[PDB]
Amino acid sequence: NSIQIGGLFPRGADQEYSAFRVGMVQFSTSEFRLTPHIDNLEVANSFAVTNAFCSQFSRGVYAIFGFYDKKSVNTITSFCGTLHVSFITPSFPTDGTHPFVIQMRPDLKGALLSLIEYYQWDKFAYLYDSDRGLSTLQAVLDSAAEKKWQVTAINVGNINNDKKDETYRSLFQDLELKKERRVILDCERDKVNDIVDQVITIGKHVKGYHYIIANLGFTDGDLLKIQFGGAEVSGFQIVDYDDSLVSKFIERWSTLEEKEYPGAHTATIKYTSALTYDAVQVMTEAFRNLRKQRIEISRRGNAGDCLANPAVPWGQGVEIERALKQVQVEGLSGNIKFDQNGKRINYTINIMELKTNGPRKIGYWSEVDKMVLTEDDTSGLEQKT
Amino acid sequence: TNAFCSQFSRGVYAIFGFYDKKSVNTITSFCGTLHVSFITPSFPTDGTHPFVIQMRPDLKGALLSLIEYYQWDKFAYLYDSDRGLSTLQAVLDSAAEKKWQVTAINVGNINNDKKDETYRSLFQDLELKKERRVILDCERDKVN
Amino acid sequence: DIVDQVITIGKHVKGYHYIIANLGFTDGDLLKIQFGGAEVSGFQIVDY
Amino acid sequence: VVVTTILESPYVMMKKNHEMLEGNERYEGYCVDLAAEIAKHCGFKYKLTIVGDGKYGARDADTKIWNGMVGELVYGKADIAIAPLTITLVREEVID
Repeated sequence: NSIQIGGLFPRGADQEYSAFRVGMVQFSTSEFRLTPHIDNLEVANSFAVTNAFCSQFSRGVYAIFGFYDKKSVNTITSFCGTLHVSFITPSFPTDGTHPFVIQMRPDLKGALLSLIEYYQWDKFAYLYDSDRGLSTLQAVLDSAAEKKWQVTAINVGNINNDKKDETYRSLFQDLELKKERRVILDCERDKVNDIVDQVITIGKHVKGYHYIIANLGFTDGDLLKIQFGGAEVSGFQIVDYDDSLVSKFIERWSTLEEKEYPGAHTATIKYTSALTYDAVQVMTEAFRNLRKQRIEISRRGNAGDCLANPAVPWGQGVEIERALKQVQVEGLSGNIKFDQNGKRINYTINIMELKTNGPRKIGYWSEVDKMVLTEDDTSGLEQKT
Repeated sequence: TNAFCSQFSRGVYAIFGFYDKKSVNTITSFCGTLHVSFITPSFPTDGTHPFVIQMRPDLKGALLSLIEYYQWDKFAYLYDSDRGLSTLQAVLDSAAEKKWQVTAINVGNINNDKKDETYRSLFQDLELKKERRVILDCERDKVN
Repeated sequence: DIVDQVITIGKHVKGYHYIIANLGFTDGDLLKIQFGGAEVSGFQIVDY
Repeated sequence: VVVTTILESPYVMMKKNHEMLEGNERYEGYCVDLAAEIAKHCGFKYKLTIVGDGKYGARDADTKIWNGMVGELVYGKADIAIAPLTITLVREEVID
């Protein structure tokens, strides 16, 4: 069956799009076929994000898959809320509840507020990134009032690519004079490797300093350089390599060609590609459940305009989202089930701590049970009293 | 989007309009590529954006100059989200190098129904901490 | 190879002192050890 | 300018008919006539208020709050305290 979908992949993103093909290959069905129409356009310019939304809506697609940014979060969720076309994304979750936009990426606010209380902090910097958003910054500032945390929040994503050395060095000398040992750096994989390399050169990574890479990809960053120094670098990892559904995928990931799927000949996977591969499973399972409980899936694909005065819904699109919310599968990230809003629920984030073996697991955060510290080997084995 | 593309069809020369934190990312992108000038008295853009002209002066410099006059180091900061958060980034970066203990509390997400009970729970949280001096940073309807 | 393993272990904070006892002091990599706070003395035979 | 103080003999005491009077004349004592001799030198009006909890006040260990009369000078419920306030170190760093 000819079912078409839409793509909004950014410029320079390749491992996310290579892991979109692999999910298209494995999760295909002879009963119903997904037809991707992919646009490699800039995700920052909301004019180009608007145009790609209309050209795919002129095709008559039933559900659009793509990424978005702070400069376009309020564009896509406004078009999808009005034109009633569902939207699947691994990008950052919106703060306000938005209908017709499903989010594959788990929210990490309650995990980050659980990890700080686990180490029992009271005074720590927080380097945030504006392009990531200020959503988590609102969480650890509103909860700072209730539990008395002397948070020194410093913007760091405004630092330009030309002059990054003198600004980062003038940054950490400020945290030294306030005696800020504990740092929660929180930014994408671009700005984690540039902060960590300036931590290495300044040498803020001896014993005594503590870090929390507050990304969902903890092994995704460079980790060997920060490892042996003696700085306890905690973090969060959404996909666990010993789940035996994941390690079957890693074998099939590494044994692909580099020239056919760029960025696929790797040992690890980015956390965006893990949710990109999971999202094809959810689009397949919901379209499969759209086929079992059969309805008129076929639509007269002659919308075209996207400037309709007034623009009207189409009521079968609500039936699509009601199937997209009604999904409980297993993937790389874990149990994938949604609420009536669109954020994920009954998911599980692994708290990873960095030891000299490499990444080491100490617990898992969850929604129904806050922070289950796992079975402990009494990590540094104590001398007898 | 439609009203901007509507006036692009009438062939206007300059466009005067307001925006919010939802559509600040829309108009500055549309006016950038379509090369049409835009005039606004709303909150100014954060980074430099082309073709968008602001009639409203920036106050993030004057807020820092007012605080350094009164010699404050321990003040709460009730801010509204819907206006934008560009003032919050200024009084958190300047909270670093001048030894300020800012208690920045968002207030914009409060509903129409239970607004009186949460504000009572809000100012009581500034009585356990005893923050006397409070910067209100919000629109005229959220001031009163 | 020693300096890169000093950088990774982080033996180059303030308190550690080094003397590169070669005649070429600028000849080695020097930007990586510079900002850490380790006083790296040395010897240079040719003066620019 | 509100002169706060605490009710300790002979620094601040009640007079004979304090219901019959109002304001400053409800109180007498050492600091009260000292408060006037500040006012005749510096030139400012004053109104004597008594701190409510009846403590000179020290910093709480956990909440780091000040109670008592130093709790009125730091937190700004009064402008000056002419009273038996013992010069210490923990009170020097918050009020002068």
